[PDB]
Amino acid sequence: MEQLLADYKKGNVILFVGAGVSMNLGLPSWSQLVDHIATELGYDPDIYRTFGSALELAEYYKLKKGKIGPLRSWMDRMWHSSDIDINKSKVHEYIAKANFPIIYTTNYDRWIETALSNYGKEYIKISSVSDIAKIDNNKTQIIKFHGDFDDDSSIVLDETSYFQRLEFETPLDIKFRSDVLGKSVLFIGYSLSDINIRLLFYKLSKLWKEQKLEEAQPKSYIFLPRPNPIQEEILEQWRIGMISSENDNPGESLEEFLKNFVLV
Amino acid sequence: MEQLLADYKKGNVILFVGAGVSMNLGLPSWSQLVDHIATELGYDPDIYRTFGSALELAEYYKLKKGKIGPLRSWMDRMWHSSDIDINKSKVHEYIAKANFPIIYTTNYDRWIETALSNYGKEYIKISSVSDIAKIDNNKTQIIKFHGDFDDDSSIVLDETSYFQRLEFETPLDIKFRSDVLGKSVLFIGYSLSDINIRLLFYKLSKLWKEQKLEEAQPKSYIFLPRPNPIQEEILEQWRIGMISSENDNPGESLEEFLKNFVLV
Amino acid sequence: MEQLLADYKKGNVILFVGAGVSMNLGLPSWSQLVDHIATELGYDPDIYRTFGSALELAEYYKLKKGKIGPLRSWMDRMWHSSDIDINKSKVHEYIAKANFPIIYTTNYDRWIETALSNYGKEYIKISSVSDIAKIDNNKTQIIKFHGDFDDDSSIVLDETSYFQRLEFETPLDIKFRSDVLGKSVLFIGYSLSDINIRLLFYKLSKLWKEQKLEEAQPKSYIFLPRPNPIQEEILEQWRIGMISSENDNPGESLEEFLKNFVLV
Amino acid sequence: MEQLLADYKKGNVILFVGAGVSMNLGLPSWSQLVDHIATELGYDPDIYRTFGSALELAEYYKLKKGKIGPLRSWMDRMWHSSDIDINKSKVHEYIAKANFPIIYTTNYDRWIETALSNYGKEYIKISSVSDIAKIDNNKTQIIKFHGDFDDDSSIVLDETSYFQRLEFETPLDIKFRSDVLGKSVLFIGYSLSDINIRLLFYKLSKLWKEQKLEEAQPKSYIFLPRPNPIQEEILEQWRIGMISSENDNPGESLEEFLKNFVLV
Amino acid sequence: MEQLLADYKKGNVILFVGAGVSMNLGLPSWSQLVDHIATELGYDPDIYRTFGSALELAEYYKLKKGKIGPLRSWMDRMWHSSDIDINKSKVHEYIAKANFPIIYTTNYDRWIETALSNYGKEYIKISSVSDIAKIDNNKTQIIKFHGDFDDDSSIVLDETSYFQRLEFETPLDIKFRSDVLGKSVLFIGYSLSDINIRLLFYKLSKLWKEQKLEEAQPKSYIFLPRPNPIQEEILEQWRIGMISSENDNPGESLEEFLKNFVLV
Amino acid sequence: MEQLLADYKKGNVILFVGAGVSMNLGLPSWSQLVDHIATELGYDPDIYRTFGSALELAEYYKLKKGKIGPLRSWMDRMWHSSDIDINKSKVHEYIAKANFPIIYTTNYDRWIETALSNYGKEYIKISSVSDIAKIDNNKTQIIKFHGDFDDDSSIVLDETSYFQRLEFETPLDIKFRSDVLGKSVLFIGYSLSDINIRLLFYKLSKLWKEQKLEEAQPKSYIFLPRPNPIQEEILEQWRIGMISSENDNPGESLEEFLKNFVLV
Amino acid sequence: MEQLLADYKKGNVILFVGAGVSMNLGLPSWSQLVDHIATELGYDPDIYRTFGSALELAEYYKLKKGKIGPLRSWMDRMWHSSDIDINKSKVHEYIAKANFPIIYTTNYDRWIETALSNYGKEYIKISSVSDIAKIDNNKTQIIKFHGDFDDDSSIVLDETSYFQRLEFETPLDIKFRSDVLGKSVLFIGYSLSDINIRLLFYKLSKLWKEQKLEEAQPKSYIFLPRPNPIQEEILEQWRIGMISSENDNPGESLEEFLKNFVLV
Repeated sequence: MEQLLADYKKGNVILFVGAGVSMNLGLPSWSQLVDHIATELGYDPDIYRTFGSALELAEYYKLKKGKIGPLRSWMDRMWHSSDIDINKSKVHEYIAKANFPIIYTTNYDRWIETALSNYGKEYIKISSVSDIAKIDNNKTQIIKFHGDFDDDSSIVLDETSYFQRLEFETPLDIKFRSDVLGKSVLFIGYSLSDINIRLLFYKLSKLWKEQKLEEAQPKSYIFLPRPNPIQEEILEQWRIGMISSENDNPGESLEEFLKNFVLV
Repeated sequence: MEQLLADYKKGNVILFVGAGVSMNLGLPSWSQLVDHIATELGYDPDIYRTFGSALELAEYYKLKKGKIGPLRSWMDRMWHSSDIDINKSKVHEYIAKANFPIIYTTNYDRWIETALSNYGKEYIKISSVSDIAKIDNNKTQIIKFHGDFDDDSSIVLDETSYFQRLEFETPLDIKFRSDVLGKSVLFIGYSLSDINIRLLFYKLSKLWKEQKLEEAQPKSYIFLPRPNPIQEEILEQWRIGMISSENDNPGESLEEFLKNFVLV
Repeated sequence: MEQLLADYKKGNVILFVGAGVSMNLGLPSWSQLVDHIATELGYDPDIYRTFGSALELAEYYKLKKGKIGPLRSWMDRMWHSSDIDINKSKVHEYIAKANFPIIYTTNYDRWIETALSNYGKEYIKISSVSDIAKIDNNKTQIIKFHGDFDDDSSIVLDETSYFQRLEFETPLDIKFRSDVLGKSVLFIGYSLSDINIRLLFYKLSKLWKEQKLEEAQPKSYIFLPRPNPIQEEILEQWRIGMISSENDNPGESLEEFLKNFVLV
Repeated sequence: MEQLLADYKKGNVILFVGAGVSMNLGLPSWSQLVDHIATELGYDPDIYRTFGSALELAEYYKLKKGKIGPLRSWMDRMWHSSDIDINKSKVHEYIAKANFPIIYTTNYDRWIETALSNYGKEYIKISSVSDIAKIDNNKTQIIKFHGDFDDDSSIVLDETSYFQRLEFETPLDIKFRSDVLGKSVLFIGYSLSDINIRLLFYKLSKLWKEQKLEEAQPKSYIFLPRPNPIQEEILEQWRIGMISSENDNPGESLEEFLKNFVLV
Repeated sequence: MEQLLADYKKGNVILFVGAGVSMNLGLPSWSQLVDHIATELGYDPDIYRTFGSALELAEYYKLKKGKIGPLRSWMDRMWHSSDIDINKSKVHEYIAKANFPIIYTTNYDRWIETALSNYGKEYIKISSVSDIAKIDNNKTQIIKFHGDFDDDSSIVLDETSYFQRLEFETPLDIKFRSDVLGKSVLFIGYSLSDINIRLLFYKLSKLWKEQKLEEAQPKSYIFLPRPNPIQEEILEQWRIGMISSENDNPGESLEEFLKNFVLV
Repeated sequence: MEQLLADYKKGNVILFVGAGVSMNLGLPSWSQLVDHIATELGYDPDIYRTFGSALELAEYYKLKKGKIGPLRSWMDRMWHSSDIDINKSKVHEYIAKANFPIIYTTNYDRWIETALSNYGKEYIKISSVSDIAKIDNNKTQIIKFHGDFDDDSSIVLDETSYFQRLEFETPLDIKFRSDVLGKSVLFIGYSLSDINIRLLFYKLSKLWKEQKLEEAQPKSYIFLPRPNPIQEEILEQWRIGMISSENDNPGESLEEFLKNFVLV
Repeated sequence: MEQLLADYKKGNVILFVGAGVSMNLGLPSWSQLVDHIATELGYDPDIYRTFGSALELAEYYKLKKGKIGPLRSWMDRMWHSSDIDINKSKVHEYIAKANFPIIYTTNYDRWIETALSNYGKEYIKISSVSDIAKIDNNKTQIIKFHGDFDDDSSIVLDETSYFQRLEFETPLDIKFRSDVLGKSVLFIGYSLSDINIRLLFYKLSKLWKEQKLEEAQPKSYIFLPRPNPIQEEILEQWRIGMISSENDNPGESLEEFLKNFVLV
């Protein structure tokens, strides 16, 4: 809690913005993408929910249509609607105004870069290998961990693609497990039912405990608004700080936790 | 479907028994164990059930009370009660009268071995490395994949060991990865919800792809009690046949599926 | 003799029930256990009754099989048979009826706690660190000094495990050498052919003559069925008194001693 | 932090007070004691101060006088003077109004017991082996860890006695090493320059590390007036918190820390 | 010359016949292979042998030709000449008359199978996936680890192919990694100046170390004709018992070492 | 050749300094180190040179003694003598005057760092995880890939350590595998008769081929003083250019190779 | 000045040189090590000095850095500078010209070994177990008690390493506890404001008391430059004779004290 801020004033905290920071903008949820896949595939909406998880239906779309392209066009049109204003959302305001050097994200949308444009910052938005060559150390790096809408070969929308990225062998993951060296990672917007966060924590835990790294490697931190007595212990097995808030609505909890970083 | 019988008549089929072959046996469910963990941990069992999935609750009954010892002693008493009759189960009788030379099982109990013992089939139980040296090619190998109650250092009964065994490098995993070579695996009793079965299929599909084995290794199979048009193509990506039936009763479908394997 | 009853009547005595108490139950002896280890290892039982003492064969089982567990399951199955009835053993009946604050046991089986629950008493049975946290001053404490079948990491059958227990630094012996302070401890069921009993007496005598506790620590006692002239003086050199009886049959001697210890 | 109050509701926290918890009472310090030994021994204070530390001068009272008894009577005379009022001190009131079942004290005084008896709580005083037979398990066990003013043989004043008590083999030290099992220990009134303090946390960490017991035994805590990142990261290797508030003056810092322990 | 014969009496020894086992037959060396490659490529052989190692020189003729084929045909013709007879080589006789159930080999020639055919034994030679399905239990399995002349794709002659086989993911590599479980490996015909017979040892060292196989899987052994204390002490860290002989000629040394195995 | 200087002008190249870059200084070779190990271990040098490869002997020194400590002290004292000066060597001058932003080295010396400090350039030495947190991106990151003389636990002198570092999982290897993304690697000072600088090439080629990335990541390069068509055509499969000049003496070829990188 | 000269002429005196004999050498003190740690850690040195004593502050730079390597590399370079001449140091000259058979030292520098080499004597310097086998009997043994700059694992700079060395169980302390039997140990260069010369004193005192040694093992002695009757009387309980001097300069007192020892 205090150690996260002590590493933050040294510039040693990597943000890992999830999908839970955009619950106040008004983006379409995952129950709408599956609805659109059901509508344009030929099925019925509420019949195409019992048939699998939230990502293997997108995998079925990718094998029956051959591409994520017509899906990516609809998600780019619907996520980046003109109705959404980012000047009203305090979470992206405090993300942009804070001094975060690297802002790794598993979002597909371009609202973090829009928030950083809206407040004067500059970015080197990374989504593949060729964006790592254009890097610079004067401005921020927002790294689309799960691919941007500027690709069909880099969007991790599938189950096959998800299980491929769970091995951490693609060049966007070697960059992560080398950027993690010597720095803490702050996670915001995950509900701890996301399996990739758990295997990421497990991989960082064996990286720390197999190479006999001491406290020169700071651990990492996570924020979830609901305090859980058992998840603090399970995450502390993986060297993960449990930071929570007593507010009932998660929105002001995330707003205040990011307000803690916004001072300079 | 017929290719499964063509491989089975040649003795080239590995069985992989899941948890769904003992639905009619009256075994205690996955919720009464959480109720017992809650009552032995100091929680009311209606809010301890909402703290996570069953693996990350039986992991909390490993962090404090640092053993799965009393948990094993309770599940060995409750899952092998005197009210369960294995002769009244048609599925275990149909498994016992078949000609599977190697049977894998994820279950911790011993009802498959009891079913073989009550029908004259002489077996060998394999649970660790030391039992592999006691192998014999004239007896059926019951390889307890996720451990059993004859140890507490090998039961996969927590999130940490489950995510460790997802990387197939333990000796039972290597034994499975070499038993799969040149043979097909029949999976019975499995659902599809974030379990290791999909990662197993994906690993075997990678072994098919990068080693360029065209038809030397036959396609392995799964059985589902209800048909799913999504999962048939989803698993056909991973070289998996999805055998289903027309009976709405899930209990009656499995015995009618094993009846084709009984007479050989 | 009368001083032991005087320390009893103020609740300042500790029971230390051992392996020599259950001779009337009909439990398997160690001669059957080494026969089972010989059968499961591949030797001949009569060539395995030699080759070492009674504990290093179970140590060799830990060496070859790699785990206590398969042996632990057999001892749990054979020791707790349905043929053994605790209602017919008068010694366990007299142990359960007589009040005792702490009932330290060397035994692995659960027949003492079964005897206490057969006669209405309640137990807060301790075999690890985490069971000390749930301790209660109104319930009888039966502390398994050598562990029970609810753990394979605490059962002492190895000679290495025995010689590690002989240093008295695991947290099941710090509790004992703090429970000794100010109280006497009564021993029933030992023949003084075990090293740990005499070294425990030597440790308590060192604690008495080294910290100059004088007569503030009560003299503690040990029961035997056959009186010995030499061992009384050797034990009195350790401030340890021997209580014996004139009955040649050990069962009637133990029954009469515990009948003296029941009263109300 | 929050885990300490989580362990409080289960009754798993042992208080361990020191000299710094009694600085607002106004008792004589060690400097006037050194002045007393300089006056009694025929020395002069400004040459007898420089000739060593505080405890070597009590060792040089037990040397060249025959007994620590006159120094104990001096301490009983004006270390328990009539000018000191308990009721005007807030920290002793918050200690006495708390729900601590076991309280350890290295002060040789009775003002903790005076505060407990003044506010209606019942206590038992432990200073040797003979007081452990009077527990009754209903009153707050005030355990004088470093002796008391009613026994000249069990007080810890010298350097020989202090260095002998660093091996943790006395009956009070064995009692502490058994009471720590499964329970957290809260340290108050310590300046973290005390050698016994840092060897005590090293002994508890050695007990935690050698026997491989997990978080079934919780983590101990210590309160400090001023924060220190060096000591926090050093004590984190011993699984110890650094619960502290800045709050300028140290007098109200202990009161503000103890304010969380009254209505619980 | 150890407990290797005790393991061999139970049938838990896997032979790993190398390239130095057949120096008495008179097979062509790698120098004449390099000379033939130089002659067919146009280079002067005295010039060409200094242009790299033998593995890179056999990576050429796969590069600049496109196929192993003509080189495989020349090696099959020259390695199996009529001037080579098994019946005058006692080492292959002792290999054929022993009771090794699995005989791994990195040779390409068929003189091991010819030796077993000349002395009555029957073999189920394995060189790919589809021969693993043909295993008939009570037959010796000569597993060609580095391919043979019955395959142009599965042969291991290159540098790229040899570095592919160092990552143990090919099906024969998994078959070895699962055959090694619970059994010992005896290596005959290596010189330790060649790689992969140290990478096997390191991989088995991590397999027994990380999975904590406390002699569940026994030690493996190697035979060398020239004793060396440095290699014995280094191989002890990989628990490899380096067996040596005092005989000057390696042929009679290996002959006597296998004569120790040919009994019964 | 031309594309190397095309990547150089954008600052997209990485130096990988070898051990053959410093043959003109006059440092002790491995012969003197092996003779010192033989002298310290009691053997003759000429019988110790024939006992194994040059790293197995240091592995034996570490095994027979307790540490690599005195060997590291002797190597620090002998390899950094006052006779060796940077200013009379032109290769280190051309390395210091060039514009390599990241310099990798497998040398244990500091003569690269002494050359960069002598010519007024500023550098940051990286040898573990804790030095990665001091980048500041305005300084030449000299990275000791094979440890340094400022460490006794990360210096790669063994064969166990060498074969462990060949699997590319330590944090320096992860840092290299992320630094290589989108950049070219120049290899100077390697003879291509060593194993690490073939397996690294195969790892980079596997990363290029498996992820199916185009020319966004450029090709790596290597300089040797003598040309080799065999090694050129083998390296071109790994997407590697071979730079060479005839130039007779190997000392001059490196000077006229790094002359092209000076004035940029 | 006492009978230790008669013990010396029989060769029964062991030297135990500390850090106090190098006051006139001009080596950097511990305070400069604190400023170096503060400079290389980021803190202001005047701020950093007040955050604890020197030992925990040297435990930092192992915590938060991972290794003692860079600290050892700085200390070796700064403690062995060319400005220090051992020929002009007279205390080291009288130590070198004396007849001490075994010389223990808690220093890290090699100046005693350089003093022996500059005056004809030969040292067999011991820092770990592997040097104890190197003892060639008729040579002076400079056993470095607190490690050397040769290795980083065994150097004692930490608080945790200091508390490990306080419990005398590492092999160098076993060698000291056997070397002191029947001989006297003469301490020079200590001040008793430090530790280890409390338990090094108490342990031999209680060894002499508890095993009833009377005149078999002689008294052991210590020199201080400042006389103190309190410390002499305290140490005489540990059977120690302090030799003091009336000279004002601390250097000349030790100089004449060893000038006493130079004769034969």
